[PDB]
Amino acid sequence: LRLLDSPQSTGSISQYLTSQGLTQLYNTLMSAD
Amino acid sequence: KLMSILSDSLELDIDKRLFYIIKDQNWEYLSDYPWLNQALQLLYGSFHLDSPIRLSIIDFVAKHNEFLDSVRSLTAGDILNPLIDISYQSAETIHNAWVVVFPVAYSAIESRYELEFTRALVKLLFKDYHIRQQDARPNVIKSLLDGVGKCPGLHLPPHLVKYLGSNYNAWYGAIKLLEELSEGQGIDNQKISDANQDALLEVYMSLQEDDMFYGTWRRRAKYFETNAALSYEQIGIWDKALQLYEAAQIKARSGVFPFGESEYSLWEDHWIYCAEKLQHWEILTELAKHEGFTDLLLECGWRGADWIADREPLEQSVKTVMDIPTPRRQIFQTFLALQGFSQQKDTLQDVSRLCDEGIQLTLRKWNALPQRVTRAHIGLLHTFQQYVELMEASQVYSSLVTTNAQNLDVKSQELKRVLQAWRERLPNVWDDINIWNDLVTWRQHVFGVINRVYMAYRGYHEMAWVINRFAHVARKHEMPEVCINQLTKIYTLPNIEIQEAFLKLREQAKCHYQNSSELNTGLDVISNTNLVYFATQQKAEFFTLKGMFLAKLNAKDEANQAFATAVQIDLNLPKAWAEWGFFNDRRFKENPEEIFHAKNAISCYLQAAGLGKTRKLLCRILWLISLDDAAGSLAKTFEDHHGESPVWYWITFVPQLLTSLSHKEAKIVRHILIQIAKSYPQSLHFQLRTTKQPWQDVEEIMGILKTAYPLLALSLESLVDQLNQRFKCNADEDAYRLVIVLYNDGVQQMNRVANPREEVKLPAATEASISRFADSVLPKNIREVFEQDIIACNPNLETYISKLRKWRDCLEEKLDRSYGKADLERVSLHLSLFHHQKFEDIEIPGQYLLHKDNNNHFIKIERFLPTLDLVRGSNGCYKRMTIRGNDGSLHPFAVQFPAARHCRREERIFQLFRIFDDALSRKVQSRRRNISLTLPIAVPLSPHIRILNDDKRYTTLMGIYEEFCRRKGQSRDEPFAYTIQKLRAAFDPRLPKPDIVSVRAEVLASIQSTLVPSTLLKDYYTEKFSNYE
Amino acid sequence: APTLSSLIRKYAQDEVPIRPDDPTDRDLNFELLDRNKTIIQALPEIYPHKIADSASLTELYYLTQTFPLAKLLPRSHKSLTTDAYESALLEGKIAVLYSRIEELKRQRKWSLRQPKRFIDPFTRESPTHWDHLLAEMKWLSVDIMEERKFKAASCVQLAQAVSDYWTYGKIVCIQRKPLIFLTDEEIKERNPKDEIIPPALPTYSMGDYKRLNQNAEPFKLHIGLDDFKKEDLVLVEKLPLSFIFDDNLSDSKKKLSEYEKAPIAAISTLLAPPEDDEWYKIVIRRDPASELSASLDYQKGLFGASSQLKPPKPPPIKNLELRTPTIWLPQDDKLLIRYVAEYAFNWDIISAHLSARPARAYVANIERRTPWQCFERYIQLNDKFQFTDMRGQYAQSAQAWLEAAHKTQSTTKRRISPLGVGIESIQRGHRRLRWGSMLDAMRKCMRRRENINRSSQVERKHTSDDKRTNVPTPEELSRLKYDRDKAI
Amino acid sequence: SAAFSLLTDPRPRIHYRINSFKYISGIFQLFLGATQLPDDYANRLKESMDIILEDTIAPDEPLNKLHHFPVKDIAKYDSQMELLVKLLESIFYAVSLQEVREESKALIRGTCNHFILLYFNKMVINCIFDAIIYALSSDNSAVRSMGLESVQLIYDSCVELFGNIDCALKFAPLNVMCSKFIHCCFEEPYHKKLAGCIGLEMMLNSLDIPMKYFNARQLEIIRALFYVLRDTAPELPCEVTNTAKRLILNSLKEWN
Amino acid sequence: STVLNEKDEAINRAVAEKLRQRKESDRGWVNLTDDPFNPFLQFTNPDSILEKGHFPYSSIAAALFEVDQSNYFDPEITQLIKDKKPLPRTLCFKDNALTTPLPPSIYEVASNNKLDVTAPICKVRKRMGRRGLWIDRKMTVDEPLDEFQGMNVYDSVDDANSRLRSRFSFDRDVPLFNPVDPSELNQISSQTQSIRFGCMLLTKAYEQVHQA
Repeated sequence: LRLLDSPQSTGSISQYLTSQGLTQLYNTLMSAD
Repeated sequence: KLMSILSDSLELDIDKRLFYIIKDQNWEYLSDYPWLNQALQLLYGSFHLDSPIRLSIIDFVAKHNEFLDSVRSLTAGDILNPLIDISYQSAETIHNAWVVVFPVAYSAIESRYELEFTRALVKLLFKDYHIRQQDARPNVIKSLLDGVGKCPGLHLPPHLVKYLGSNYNAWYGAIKLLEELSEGQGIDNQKISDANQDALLEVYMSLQEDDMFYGTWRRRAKYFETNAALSYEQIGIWDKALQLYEAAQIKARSGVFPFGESEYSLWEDHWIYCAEKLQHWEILTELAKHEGFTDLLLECGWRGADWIADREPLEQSVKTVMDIPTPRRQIFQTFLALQGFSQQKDTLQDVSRLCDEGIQLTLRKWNALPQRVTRAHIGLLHTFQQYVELMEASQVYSSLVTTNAQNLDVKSQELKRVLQAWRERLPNVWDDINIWNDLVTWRQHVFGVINRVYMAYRGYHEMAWVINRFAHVARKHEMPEVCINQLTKIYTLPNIEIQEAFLKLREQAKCHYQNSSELNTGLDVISNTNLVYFATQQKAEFFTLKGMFLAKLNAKDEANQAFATAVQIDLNLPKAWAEWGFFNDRRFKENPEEIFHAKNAISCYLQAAGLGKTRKLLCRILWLISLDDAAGSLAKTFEDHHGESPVWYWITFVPQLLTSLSHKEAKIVRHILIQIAKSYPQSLHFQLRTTKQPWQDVEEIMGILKTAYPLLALSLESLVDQLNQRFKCNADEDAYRLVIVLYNDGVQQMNRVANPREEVKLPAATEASISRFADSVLPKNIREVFEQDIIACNPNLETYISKLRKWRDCLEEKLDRSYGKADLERVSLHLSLFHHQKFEDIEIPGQYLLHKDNNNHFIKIERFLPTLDLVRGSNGCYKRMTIRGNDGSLHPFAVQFPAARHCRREERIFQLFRIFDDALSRKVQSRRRNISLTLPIAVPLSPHIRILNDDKRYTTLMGIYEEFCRRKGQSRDEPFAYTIQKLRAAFDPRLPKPDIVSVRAEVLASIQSTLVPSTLLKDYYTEKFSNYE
Repeated sequence: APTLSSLIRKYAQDEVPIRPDDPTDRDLNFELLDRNKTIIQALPEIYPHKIADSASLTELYYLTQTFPLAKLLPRSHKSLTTDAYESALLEGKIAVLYSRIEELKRQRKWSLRQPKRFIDPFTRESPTHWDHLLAEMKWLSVDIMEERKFKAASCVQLAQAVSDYWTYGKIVCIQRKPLIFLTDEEIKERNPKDEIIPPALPTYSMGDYKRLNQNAEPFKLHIGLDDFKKEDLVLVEKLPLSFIFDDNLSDSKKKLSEYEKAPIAAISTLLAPPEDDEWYKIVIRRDPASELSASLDYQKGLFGASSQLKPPKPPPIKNLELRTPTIWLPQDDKLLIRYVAEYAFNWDIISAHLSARPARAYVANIERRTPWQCFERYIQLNDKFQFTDMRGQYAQSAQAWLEAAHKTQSTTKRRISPLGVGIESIQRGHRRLRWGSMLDAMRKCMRRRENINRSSQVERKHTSDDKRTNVPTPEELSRLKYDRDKAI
Repeated sequence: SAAFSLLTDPRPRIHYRINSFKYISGIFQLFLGATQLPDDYANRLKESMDIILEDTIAPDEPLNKLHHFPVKDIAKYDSQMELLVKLLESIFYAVSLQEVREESKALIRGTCNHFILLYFNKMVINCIFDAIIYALSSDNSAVRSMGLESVQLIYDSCVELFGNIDCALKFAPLNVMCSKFIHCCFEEPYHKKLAGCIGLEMMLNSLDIPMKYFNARQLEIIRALFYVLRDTAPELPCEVTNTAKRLILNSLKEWN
Repeated sequence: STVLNEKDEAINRAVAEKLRQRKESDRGWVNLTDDPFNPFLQFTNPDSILEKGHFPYSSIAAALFEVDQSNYFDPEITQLIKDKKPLPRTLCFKDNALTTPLPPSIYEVASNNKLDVTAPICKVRKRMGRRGLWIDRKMTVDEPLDEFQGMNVYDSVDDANSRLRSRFSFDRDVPLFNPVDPSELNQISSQTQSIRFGCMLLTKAYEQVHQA
């Protein structure tokens, strides 16, 4: 199980892959303070 | 005296002496002289002196018995004391003796004291006086780790083993110690297993054995993204690996799945790695500036900003990172010194001193690495080239300082000499592109300085040349459009010559033609976008590319027009001819036989034949002439084609051509066969003899080959006739072959029968075969078994199989009774006398089957060795000669008298896979790992005799099984008996049938558990290979 | 060399079975080791001396069925092996066995599951006269059987002694003692010793026993010395007497039939409760204290007694003042302390351990850990450092370097010595805050790739066509090439 | 491995060379002590010579299958044989040392007698000859003298055991040694040719006149000597050519 | 680290379901399925199998583990078997003195590692009797047994051997092998029974695997 099992994931990265999505993510995470 | 005192003072027990050595002795002299000799003497002090040493006419008998009594009573002193006294001269004896002795002494330690011994050994290894033992090759630490690895149950800390293996040239011992604990551990041992895997990955990365490195991560890693990215990176494509790492990092930082720092460090570092390999230097500049790194020098100066300007930040960075110096940093510092010498700020002596220090550093780094040449040494070899060419550049600068005013032609000769020497010194295509880019950019720096000093043209034409070569190498790596685009943009150098600028523009236009934009626009932009300027070859290539792009779609007429234009641009260019031929062949394949475009296709193939790697065209020519032509129009086109055919490249396609000679293409192939006969006789002679009104032509070429080169024909036919006549099988060999065939048939009938094989009777064919074997074979155990089998009209399959197995065993014992070794002179006088009586040179048979291009450097036979070895094989006994070569290298050869009826098909498959091997050993990704299909070399001497390269030490897996059974004592047919009995007992008529697959699987599981253990090959090769390297 | 049929016949001839109570080459190899490491254990024959670990099959079924492997195997992304399929088939067998067990239990045909049986309250309380009579029963009956066997053994031993005397000669006779004859006046006025514990013979009685089934010698039928070499005396005296009529007047009590203790009715062969013949087996075991780790014991030679650390300076760098501080996290401080305490002050090994990075890692300037950095951090964190206390080569050079660094720190406000910061104030170069700059690089990479994609796209959207008039066949071109070749 | 090099090399002190020879001799004696002959050598040997006089010893051993004695690790057996040959080669070379000479001589005579006895026992149902050829091949005079004395003792022991020259040569390793010398006359290396030629010279001169056997083998001897004459290139030293010419022109006159 | 929570909640669910099963079954019934040691089996230990990989699998190889002397235990004894509590009437002797009672050793039927308990050296009771104390014995290991014109019946050695073999075949010190195996009750050989049981189990396992 340790070798063959991978944690699940959700397909929320479709919008983030675009450069504008990365700009938005960078702005949100930088200003998380 | 000193050793006697120190030994008899201590306790006689070996375990106490071992504890005293490991824990008590301080080894005051800091191991300048390997103290393992003293430790070995102390350990040997425990040995007894009573001579347990064992392995695992009347007057004459009395004297011999007295001598034998003298031989016995050989005490351990007579062996150990010489060993003690000889270990002083050489350290290899000390190392071997310690490796032999240490596990036995360790075994005496009871389990109660094991932890104390491990702690004492760790403390001994941790002491710092060993740092002066780095240079000795059989040093103490290597022997200690080897002995520790030999004795099971002792587990050292992982990072300690990594450090000792890395810094003391004990790499493979460290690998063994890390791999023993990496696998086969309990669930509670996950932490130590993870640490051991981490250490093993450190070692694997250090040795640059990146394949096992990537394998170990892909096995250990948990996330799917890491696995996919690592596999895509290992294959060689980098952009998709970059994208996968991008997705993995974004997913991890968005909290979509759990965030683990482990493998997140891997994602970060490997993203940086793939970014720098893909030549994203400008992007990495700001990252290096913001985070702080050591690649700031790598990207900012070595590939970005100029060193002659803004020197102070680069000097500060180098001084900051100069701590724990490594080669590459020394190249950076030396380059700073040299560029300063360009401005006359620094003298040449300073540069020479820096290069000397760097050379010493690289020699030390090389000495650290293991003795055998691995992939790791490639970087050090590149660094050696870097230093040598740096010295050449320093001499160039010294000469260039005295520009001699307008007398540039005075030093231009030396400048051209050095530049032409540089132009023929490049890394191979399969080297990593990082090395290529490093070298190219450094030479860009040097050429830029030469341009600066030089401000009937004297300019930087080497700039464009190295850029074009780098672009070609990037194309061979199948790297994405970014790198080739950057190279093409740099090709259009600012303030370049008009011709160089035009050539760069033409190259950019060709690259755009390779892109979809120019292809979509058409031939006006693909091949006519100002690309044609004093370069007819470039215009022809662009037109050919446009034609290929048109032929990709359904634009047949446009493709034909483009190919015609390309051919008319330059008729001598072969690539356009080949592309036109391939397009015509595609048309012939797509359209039916109603259109005979093969008339043009074969003509353009023949005129493109003039060119290496032309074998594709010849194969297509043979295929095209093999198909239908009622009027033989393609035959006339082949005959009327006045273009010269390459006789040498038809050598490989001799068997297919000879086979086709019988068909309607005889008038076509006869001329080429005659041409290949006179020019290269020996390659055709063997095949033409083997193949022997179809046969009348064979006699015609035989007569032609006899008329010219008569001595060669005489010598070859004499050699073949002597090999055929003098080498023959005995009646015992024939009986053994018949028994083997009968046993194979019986085993197949018994095992493959759908019935439960409960003593199922055999047909009359088995009885007839048994009677024939009994009649033909000489009276022996095999003959008796065959007669007994023939006695029963319808015997059970089990009884017949048992009788055949007994007969085969008896025949095998009889064959193996005779000694394998023999002499060549007695069996055949002529072969041993061949080299004296040979008239002219002969190359070793089978050399022409290879894919070389010239006949100049073939190995020629010197003399048959007098030692003829007889070897028992699967089919039967075969004779093994040993032909010596002109260069002095042996070429063992095996002779197969029975041969087979299907040898032609085997030879054809061999040819095909040799072609695949030739194509496979040129591609960058395949060659980087040294991949080869290692086919044998087999040439048919006569219709019944073939010889194949059979070097010694080829032991078949069946041989491994035989050795295992022989050592254990089990009979060879034990699993077969187990399977047949279990299958017979499973099918009980009392209740209905079971599932055949299930019972077969359970029988196989039982066989694996009891009869043949899973760890068979591993144990065999562990006892076969002692040293872990 | 046996024939093939001989092998197929042999495997059908069953196999000689090895009983559980039988030396199987997996033992203590007798008392080869020290007596102080061996312990004698006396267990009743009913109970087992050795037990194998196991977990209830229901637990195994639930743990395997919470996530079966047959779902994972088709979805694998890593190389398989026979062992994985072995495990999958084994868990499938677990599942099918449990399913069949449950199906049998549902049909109320499972022997292991039975209703609880009623118990009479009166019987279990007090012992009646008949039960005491049955205790005396069992005891005298075992006594009579063993007495008959012992008497037969002793009588046949006496007969064998007589036969041996009548053959080897008066040698086996007693050595005799002088005869004390008394006078007429005297008549005028007128093992073999000590609580003997005679054993009894095994049970073969009479017919088989003249063949004398003996280990190597006649058995011990009388042991009255009672010492038992002083080793087995406690074994003899502390074994419970078996089949005792009266339990030393301890209450009343009552011994019931063994089939009455069990609520199960023993309806199956497997459900047979123990025979309870009241026997004790004797087994020797390795002492658990012996397996415990113990301090090393040995004898010193000429020297080595109290041979006896010191922190020598690692090689310092050339005197400079352009370095950058190396920030140490609290976890790094703990690791450094633990290693320095454990790693025997070998600064190279500590620097190697802290700077172990498994995937082509570029070391940040702040995070780099060379041996000199580890030494500086240890000196800073110790706070008990003394300059003159240090001993070893490189002492003076490192002392001078430290003095120069301290003077530079005093004169110039810039920090050269490493400094520690808590996890709250993570600085620029740390691994925790790489993601900002990295994401900046990621965004620029996306920008470059989109520039390559969008720019290529519009240029790709073009079209044009040309006339194919006067197309020339290649044959005319071959003739032209041949004419050119003839010209040249 | 280092013992061989140290024994060959004269640069190290003689003490280490003596110790290396002692180690080599100890290993060789350890190997020799394994294949022990039956204790009752006299009566069994007499019965064996009676059986071989009956001339039916060889066919009796094989069963219906020719091979009846199983063996294990044939590659290990070959490696052991090679190691034994190399150890005996080192033993021969050790005779050159003055301190070693006496014990090396005693050991070599003892192993010669043991090898002839072992060959006799096997024939009732080797590798000494290769070391003999090496010793005859050596340039050092003492090694050549040792080899010549060793072959002389081979013949002397053979004639002592069988009792006469005519009876010995029939069932002796003399024929096998002859075949080995003739075969090594065909070998490629020069020094092996020299060893074979000198061995044939002594066998045809010093041996006690077995003229009929050499008359039978004259054709093979002539062919082998012509081959050794042909193969040796003129650029090499001509001692083998002169020896072969002398042997041819004397032997061809002798028994014809 | 959420996998640790997943694993611990899986254990919690398993133990909760075991508890509910035992509470629903034990009320009015005696269920021995959950108890691992209650139907105690003294398995044989053949040495033929050597590789020892996945011992439960390889039904033919596992068939060598013939069960001998099956037994049932009091629930308190089974409870003492669980955990490391010593048996009720254990007597441990060391240096001629009583020490704390020792728990049974734990051995792996698969692993061939050395164990710390040997075979029973001897069997003995201590019984008072009318003469005095006695120490009865049986042999720990069984003997190989049977170690020893028309013919007249008295001279017939075979008939006398038959008498002395039948008369001493049911009250031996150690009983015969008499394994409790289903082979005899199925009227078929043990080999065929084991092979077909393994076949059925493997077929059902494969169909279960192919189900999902």
